[PDB]
Amino acid sequence: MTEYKLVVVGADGVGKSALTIQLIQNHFVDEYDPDSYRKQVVIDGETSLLDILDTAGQEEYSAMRDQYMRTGEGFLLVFAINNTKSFEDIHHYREQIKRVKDSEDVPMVLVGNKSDLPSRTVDTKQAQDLARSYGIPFIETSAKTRQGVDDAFYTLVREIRKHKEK
Amino acid sequence: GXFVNFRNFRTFRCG
Ligand SMILES: Nc1nc2c(ncn2[C@@H]2O[C@H](COP(=O)(O)OP(=O)(O)NP(=O)(O)O)[C@@H](O)[C@H]2O)c(=O)[nH]1
Ligand SMILES: [Mg+2]
Repeated sequence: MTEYKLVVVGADGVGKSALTIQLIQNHFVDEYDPDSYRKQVVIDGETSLLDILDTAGQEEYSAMRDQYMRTGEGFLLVFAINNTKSFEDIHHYREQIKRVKDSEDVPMVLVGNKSDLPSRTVDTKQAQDLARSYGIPFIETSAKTRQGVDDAFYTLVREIRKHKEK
Repeated sequence: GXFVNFRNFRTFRCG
């Protein structure tokens, strides 16, 4: 079994928790409910453990959680496609990942969540342009319908494998 | 906004 330490980041309310809980517990939280989650899965023939750290902008101090962050192997950079501010804020998160990891080359996937919503304000081309500037994949997801959810996390696993031997 | 430190993703408001 190969373990992948994945960290989900992004601005308030973009669906970080909803994506993680959909992936791991197969449940969509329509409540706004402001942890760590694990699931064993087979990815490209490899028995894999997805070890997900679900972050937030308001959390109680925890030295161990800071240790979890620094050892994260790949990051999902989440914005919501109906939240232009969350898209604008991606650049802050990308820079902060590099600080937390003390590294210029960290596996990352850009995720545009809430793709089920018709009130879109971030065009796919905008998000593609941003991802291209960063040299990372862009994937649209809906934690609600599950569209793209496995693809986003499995793409991050594949980005980690491109970066380092697992 | 920004981040309060360089260890995690806790934010601060610039407003
Ligand atoms: N329609 C729709 N709503 C979603 C989706 N993902 C999350 N939501 C909704 O958006 C709200 C915030 O979701 P949540 O997972 O708590 O986001 P978060 O990024 O973890 N918030 P926080 O930064 O406070 O931890 C909730 O009402 C949730 O149901 C999605 O794909 N589609
Ligand atoms: Mg959350």
